[PDB]
Amino acid sequence: KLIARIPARRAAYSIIRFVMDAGARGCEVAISGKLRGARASTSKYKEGYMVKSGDVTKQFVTQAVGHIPMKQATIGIRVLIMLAQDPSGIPKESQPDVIKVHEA
Amino acid sequence: MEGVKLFGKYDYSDVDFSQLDPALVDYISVHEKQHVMVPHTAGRYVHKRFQKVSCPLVERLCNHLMSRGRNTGKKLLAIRIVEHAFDIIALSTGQNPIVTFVKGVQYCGAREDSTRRRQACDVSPLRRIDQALSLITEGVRKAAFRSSRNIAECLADELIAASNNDQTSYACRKKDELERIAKSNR
Amino acid sequence: QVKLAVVKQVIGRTGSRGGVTQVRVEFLDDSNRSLVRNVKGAVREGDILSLLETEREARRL
Amino acid sequence: RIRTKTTKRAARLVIERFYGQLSFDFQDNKRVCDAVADIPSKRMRNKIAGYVTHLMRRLERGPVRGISFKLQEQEREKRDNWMPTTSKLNVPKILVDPETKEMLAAIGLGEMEGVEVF
RNA sequence: UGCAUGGCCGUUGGUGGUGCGUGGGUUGACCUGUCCGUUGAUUCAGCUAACGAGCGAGAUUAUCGCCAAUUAUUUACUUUGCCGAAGUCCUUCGGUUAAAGUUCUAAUUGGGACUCCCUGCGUAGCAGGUGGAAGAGGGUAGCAAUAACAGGUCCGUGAUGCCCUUUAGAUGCUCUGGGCUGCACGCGUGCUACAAUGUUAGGACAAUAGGAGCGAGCCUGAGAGGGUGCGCUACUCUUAUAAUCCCUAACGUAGUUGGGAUUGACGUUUGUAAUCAGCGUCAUGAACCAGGAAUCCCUUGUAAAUGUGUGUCAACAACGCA
Repeated sequence: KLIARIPARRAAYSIIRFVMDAGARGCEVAISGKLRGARASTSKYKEGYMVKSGDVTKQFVTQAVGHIPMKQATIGIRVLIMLAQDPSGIPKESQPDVIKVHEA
Repeated sequence: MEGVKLFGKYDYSDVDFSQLDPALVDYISVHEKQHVMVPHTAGRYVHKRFQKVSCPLVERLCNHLMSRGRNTGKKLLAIRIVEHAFDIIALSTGQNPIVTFVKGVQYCGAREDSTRRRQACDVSPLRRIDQALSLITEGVRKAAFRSSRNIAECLADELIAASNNDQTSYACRKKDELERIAKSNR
Repeated sequence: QVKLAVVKQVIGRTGSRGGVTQVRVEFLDDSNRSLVRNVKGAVREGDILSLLETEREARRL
Repeated sequence: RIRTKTTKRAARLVIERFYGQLSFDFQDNKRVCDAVADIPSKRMRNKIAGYVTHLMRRLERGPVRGISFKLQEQEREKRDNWMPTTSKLNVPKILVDPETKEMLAAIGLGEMEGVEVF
């Protein structure tokens, strides 16, 4: 998208809607660098919820960093996507935060 | 557990703690549990505040006499020196060492001190027998540094005069400065 | 000449740098009375303190 | 060594449902909270069971705030429902102050048969 | 050109913080939610125009400590039995596909500790104690929110915009040689000492790493070194009988057998090269007698001493990481 001159709002909320509707607990999108002004300035677009700490980051959080070269300057693209655990799908075990009590 | 004697020589049957005085004796740590064949031990004494009392007193000296910066560690060195004091003490006078030792630990550590005017506070019995063993052993190494004389002897010279209350001693001289400063400031 | 107190109760701590305790004491001389004195080191209740001067209480609390 | 909001809010929800199980002893209740609730780790259940025990020896006593365990809900309903024989509102003379008698004149209901003053 | 930028990292600050949905307050910036005790902690407790969801904290991951199941007679050991050597009537060594194992050794699955227990203090919790391998986050690490610093890096990059260089007598690349090691002087991190709680001489237990380079044993030479190259693709073979400490002597308070800088020569290894590299040998034998005003680090297997590996490496550690 961002090669073909879409606004960064519309480019993120394309994919951040597409991630969540497909099936995921949260996602974050960062578009770091130089649009508009001489100074670079950071966009961050987030929905859902997004776990940042511990071991449990490594199991659940998918992420991917990159960059776009342009006429003007080098932007950085960066998309973190958190998953739901399946019952033996394709993670297995739930988070160490949560517990579930049985019904009587 | 019938003989029960220090270095395999001296005994704790003597030492008359009740006889020595009132107070002071308690933090002394010579009461049965403290007695051991060798003053070396696996200490666990710095865990919670007052556990330093429950260790033996002769060990507590051997730790003080572990300085400075070269003699750190090497306790196994220090318990030779304190042995070779306690031969020189015993075989000169004929008293056994532990009696004349604990009398030295009484009369060194000054009652009172300048808490930073400056005001003259009193002391705990714990902090007396601490600053007994410092001001003995401070004087020993300060004397023994450069002196052409073995430190086992220079311990034994300090340690006899501490019992008899003489101003030969680096201990019992230095209290009468520190106690008089507390009397002056007040 | 060299009198002997004993600590009834530790009220708290004092000094600018928190260096010193102070304590209610009942005289071991047995004359009787209670003196509120600032001790230096660390004190377990029931400890005995030798005082060069029995007179003057510390200041305030 | 404080118990966090997750292990408290579990341990109250355990005693909600399963007060029919459990005891004052820890080593029993530890083994209960495996079966009652799927928990990831070992350390979690020791701290859950540790508060479940704590609340039991509070419960051997007046009723704890913010917790309801089904036996007391049944017991409150019986303790609620019944109401003692007699109104308990009849003296039946009924004492009344001097000014409050003069009120019961002004309404138009003196000679009530309920007594006056002192 | 880091004052055009990407990423990565340090820092403010690893402190306890940060801000959404609906509701209420205010013309509005904005506030409330996010407020009398407790905790390392916006940790819990409870107040209450707020109620409810988050993220960080916690949980989790890794290891160290204690357990007993599961395996192991050619990668660890032990006991007993055999055959040796000495002792020479029962003690100690070395060997063994030889029978039984698992206390040491190796590493997977689980158990274990929760303020549960008792006593004081104030429900949340706190202090002490018993037991216990371990007791108050069991110890130590790892991971670590939002919001920013024109802090750092275009000398890490096929991460990069623009500027200029390609006039090749190049700012491309490469060969020989020299620099970054040049010294009237000022500061930072370190090392070795000033000795006798020592040095000198002789005698007597580790762990973690790495290795198709490590390099076995036996010869050669005072020494460094040199030759021959057995085992190992490693719990098997190897670097590899560590050093403070300990025990017998020598010295004797002196700039002294303390101290080992600076210089002269000979004997060598690594390398295309020793001119500024390291090792050895004999000589040379300095400043320093504990350091002014100032300042740094540290609470338990910690400080301090004491060595050993590893990173860089043909050769060279006073340095970093263990």
